[PDB]
Amino acid sequence: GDFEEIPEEY
Amino acid sequence: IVEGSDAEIGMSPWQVMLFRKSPQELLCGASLISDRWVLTAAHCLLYPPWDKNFTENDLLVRIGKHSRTRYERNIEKISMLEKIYIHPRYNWRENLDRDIALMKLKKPVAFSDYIHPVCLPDRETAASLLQAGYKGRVTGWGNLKEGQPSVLQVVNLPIVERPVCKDSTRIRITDNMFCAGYKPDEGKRGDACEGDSGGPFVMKSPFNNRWYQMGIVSWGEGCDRDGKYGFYTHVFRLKKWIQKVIDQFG
Amino acid sequence: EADCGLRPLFEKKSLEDKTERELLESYI
Ligand code: NA
Ligand code: NA
Repeated sequence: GDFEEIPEEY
Repeated sequence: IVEGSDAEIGMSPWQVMLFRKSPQELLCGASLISDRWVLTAAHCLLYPPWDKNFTENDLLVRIGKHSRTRYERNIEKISMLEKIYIHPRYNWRENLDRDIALMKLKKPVAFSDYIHPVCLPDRETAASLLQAGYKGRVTGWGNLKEGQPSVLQVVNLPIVERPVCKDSTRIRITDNMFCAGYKPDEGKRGDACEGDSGGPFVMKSPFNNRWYQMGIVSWGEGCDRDGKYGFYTHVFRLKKWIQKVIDQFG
Repeated sequence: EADCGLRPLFEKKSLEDKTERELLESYI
């Protein structure tokens, strides 16, 4: 939530 | 980590972040011990009183990180879990005895300037270094006070005599645990805290100048309280189980 | 792994981090 989104690949 | 400092870049290249897929959040710390094995605390993965029981598919491992929240393009690597292994005598009912788990990655991770495994101690290094007064280092993205940091935090803490450890708590402490921290009189302070869980307590051997993981962040009562100490899983004591897991399922 | 515990940006370049000496000094 506070976190930058990681690549959907992951 | 409370009363710690921002890590230097590449100062803890074995530091691992255990990350929940949904909702995307930090779950725990952890550590890289080979290109395919990550060490953590069992309570990070299994803790029935709080309805915690994560399966492989719920989690990702993020390695080579510095920033807590940012996605570190070209630096961090994000890995999937093949299988989780929890100590079969992990005591979540009473005192977190044998608080240790292994995670095998789906694919080997690529070592880099930011990603590198830590050593696990042999008996002689353990005997030489796990002494009252000898300092270790603890690292984590956990809370800053009993509220989160922007980058990986670091704190150096002295190992504490077993009698003082025992006399600080009502909990039953075992040979599979050790405690670290300053005493009220020593003046200085610092501690691990929630979110620092499963992260490594490391020491730099003066014999061969390599870093060894002597403990795992396990538990405490509050964080950085006077008269209280952080408790760590004794890695060398559970070494046999570790080797076995990696030999069998290697 | 055989190279375990040696950090690329410190030990392998013979650089010291800012507080590792505090650990050494405690190994009494
Ligand atoms: Na006691
Ligand atoms: Na304390």
